Amino acid sequence: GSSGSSGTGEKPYKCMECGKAFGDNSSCTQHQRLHTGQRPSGPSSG
Ligand SMILES: [Zn+2]
Repeated sequence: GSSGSSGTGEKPYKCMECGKAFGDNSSCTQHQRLHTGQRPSGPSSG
């Protein structure tokens, strides 16, 4: 499963923003941090 991540329900265990499984919450909660930032897709070629 690489593409096509959607459905009906909530997954407070694994991050949905990107989709990455963690081992310990400690690291899980932290991950969100990076997400907090703008996290812009990216500029156009050039
Ligand atoms: Zn994420």
